Amino acid sequence: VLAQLNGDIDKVNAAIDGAIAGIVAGGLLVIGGAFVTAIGAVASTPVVIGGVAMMVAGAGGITAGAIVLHNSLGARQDLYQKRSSLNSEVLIATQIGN
Amino acid sequence: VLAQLNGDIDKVNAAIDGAIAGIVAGGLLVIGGAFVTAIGAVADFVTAGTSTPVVIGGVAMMVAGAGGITAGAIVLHNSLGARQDLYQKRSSLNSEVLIATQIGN
Amino acid sequence: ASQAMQIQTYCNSVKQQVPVDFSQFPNLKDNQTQINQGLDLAKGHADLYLNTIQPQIITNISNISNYFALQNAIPAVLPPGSTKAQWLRQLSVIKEQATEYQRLSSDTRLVIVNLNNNLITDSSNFQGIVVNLNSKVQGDNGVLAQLNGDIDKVNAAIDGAIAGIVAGGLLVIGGAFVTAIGAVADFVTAGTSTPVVIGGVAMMVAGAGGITAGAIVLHNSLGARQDLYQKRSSLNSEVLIATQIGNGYKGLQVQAQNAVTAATQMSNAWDSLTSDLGSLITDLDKGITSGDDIRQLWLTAADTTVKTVLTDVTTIKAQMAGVSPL
Amino acid sequence: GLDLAKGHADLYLNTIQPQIITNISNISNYFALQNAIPAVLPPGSTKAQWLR
Amino acid sequence: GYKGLQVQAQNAVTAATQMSNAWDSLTSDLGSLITDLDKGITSGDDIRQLWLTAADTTVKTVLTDVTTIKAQMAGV
Amino acid sequence: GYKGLQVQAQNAVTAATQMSNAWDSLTSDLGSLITDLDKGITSGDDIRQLWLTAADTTVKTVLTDVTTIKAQMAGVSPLQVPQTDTIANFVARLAA
Repeated sequence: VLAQLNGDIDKVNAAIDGAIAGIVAGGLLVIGGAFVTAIGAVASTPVVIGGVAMMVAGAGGITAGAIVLHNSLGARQDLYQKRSSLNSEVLIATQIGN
Repeated sequence: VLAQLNGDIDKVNAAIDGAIAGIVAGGLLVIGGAFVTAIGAVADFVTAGTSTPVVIGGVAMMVAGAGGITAGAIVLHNSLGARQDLYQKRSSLNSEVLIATQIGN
Repeated sequence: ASQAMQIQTYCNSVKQQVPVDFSQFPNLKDNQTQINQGLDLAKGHADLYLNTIQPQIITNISNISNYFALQNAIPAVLPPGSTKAQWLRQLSVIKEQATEYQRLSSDTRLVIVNLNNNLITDSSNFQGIVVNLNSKVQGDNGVLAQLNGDIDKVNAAIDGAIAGIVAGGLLVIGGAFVTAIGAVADFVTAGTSTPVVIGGVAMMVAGAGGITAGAIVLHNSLGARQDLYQKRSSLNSEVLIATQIGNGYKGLQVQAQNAVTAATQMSNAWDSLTSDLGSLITDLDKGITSGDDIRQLWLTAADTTVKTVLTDVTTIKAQMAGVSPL
Repeated sequence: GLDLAKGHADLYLNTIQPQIITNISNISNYFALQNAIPAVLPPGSTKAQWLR
Repeated sequence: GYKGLQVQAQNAVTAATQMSNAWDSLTSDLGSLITDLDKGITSGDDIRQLWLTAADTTVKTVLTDVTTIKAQMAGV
Repeated sequence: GYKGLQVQAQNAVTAATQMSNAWDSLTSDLGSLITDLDKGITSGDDIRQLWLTAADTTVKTVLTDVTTIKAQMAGVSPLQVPQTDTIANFVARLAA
């Protein structure tokens, strides 16, 4: 079971990674849209419209990423703890066994 | 207590991993954005003022990216310290719990 | 190696240790206080064994040993010379010698109580010093392992930036050239080679673009990585030095455990002497206050018991023999 | 809890162990007395003083 | 190296102190013996045995320990 | 090689320090014989005998000191063969 869990934990680290990328992608789109907006506020408004579309999307990915992250961290911590429990069980049975 | 500490380590490490991600993606957008900006600025004195949409999107990238590099630094200075606090606190706790069990044994 | 050489060995080892300075390692502020406090205490305990306790035990056994080396027998039948009034005085003397020698033994054992407790506290202090250091070390390896992955991920950014700079120069050298063909063809026949000049400069501007940007990004990516592996080689130092110090204190705790066993074994030897003298005192008492065959029975036993005292005395003397080497 | 444990350990080491070593001393003395009888009671000795 | 050598020096003070004191205990005991003798608490004949028992036991340890120490220091 | 040489030098130093100690004992004990012989000479009868008797004991101690030094200083050291490196091992130590 331990060796299988180790792959499982590896596998799930992709979700945590993916959600971090998401958030930063989000954050980037906001820095960008924020800049494109102040731009349009000079000149005329067609671009300001993109700007907010960009910041809205940005925040979407941050809000979605954040939820995807909470979940994926939780499902991982459940695996860690199951693992550490076995690890401790192998350790005890081995010591007692010897 | 153990799950709370484990959860904060998860958060502090996710915060740092994303800080890095910013620095990485950031630099890409900077470089990316400079290629795009050059292409637009030249296709701007070719097409009289047609392609200002792309010069803008180019500069916007570099700005994003740069903010992504500048942010990922703030966060990597204000996290490295807090991560060593949390691990030391966690190892402390494991040790002390074991000592409690040993006393019982 | 005798029981006293065991304890000496610990004493000479502990006395030579040096207070640790962890001032370059804020994570270890507390491990420093605990160590230097533990050590100062152990140093006092070690001095007192060498200055006081060992001398007292040895002195005490010397007195006891001198007396019973002479009085190595109990006259259990009235001896050819004496009368009965002065037989019963001879015996009453010895009874009182051994009553006095009994309390001294008991008071030697109570000193050994203090010594056992002193070694045990030291052994304990060192157990805890080792445990806390291991905590800290285990903490740090958690971090080191995260710092590692963290460094690998930044090496991406640096590789990217280098890739960007090299693609930059290539775009410039190649762009320059295409611009030169385009530009020289328009000069000979204006108009004909317009998308070439245009593409040439696109590439040229883009290139110096990537070069300038790439180098910025590289300067930051190197800075960021350098902070990371200097934080990393501080932990490696912190681990190494917590480990050396720690393995020193594992050693000191084993030297002190050994001494505990030795001092316990002294406790045991003195307990027997005390108890064997008890029997002597009993045998002489009943001996004195009894009649005929009865008197003799007790006094024979007392004699048998004196040989046992002598046994016990050689035991302690073996225990306190010697001057441990370096 | 620990302090009360070390209290129990201390009672063993400083009250019971010495009582056990004392018991052994008492074995030594008891056999000193047992082996002393033939010494005090030569061959032509009576049941009465064997009993005494 | 510097710290360890101040610690080594400190040890040398503590042991010098204990040795100075040992000489003191000797000179004082020898003085009491002199007083006592001078006021008839004991006789040279008393002293004579106490000094004879000493040499065969307690002094033979000091004298033993001397050639043991000279040995250690000489590597023999 | 220079590691092995510094070890040999550190043993040499220990042996030379231990020489120093034994010569210091001979020195100090002879100071004691001198002290006894003097006080004995300039003294008379029972006190003479006292000093002189110690002097005797000391002279016994002095021979100890001498037999100890003589022990440090006897012997001719045998040849030491350091097994050194061959070609097949050196060519092999490059390949790794």
